[PDB]
Amino acid sequence: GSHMESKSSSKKLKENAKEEEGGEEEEEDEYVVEKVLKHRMARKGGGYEYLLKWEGYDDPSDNTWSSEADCSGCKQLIEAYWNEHGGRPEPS
Repeated sequence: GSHMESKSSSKKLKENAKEEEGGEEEEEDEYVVEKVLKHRMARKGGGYEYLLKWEGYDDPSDNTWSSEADCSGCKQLIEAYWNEHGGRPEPS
């Protein structure tokens, strides 16, 4: 009888990796807010909401909805949308 422990010789792995180094320039080609698409009130009772219309691209009512916070960035748009409607400015 033989009480041999194990019958293994050795164990070696590959672990081979190869990578290069580069870096090309990619044009941002980002979009910009052209004007408001639609207006919607916050059912939660927060503030006002307005959709952002991409210049050149006309999306449906499922466009991007921006919070009142965006008003500080696209104020001209928020007011413009109202001006086009024919509504007077807030009470003084």
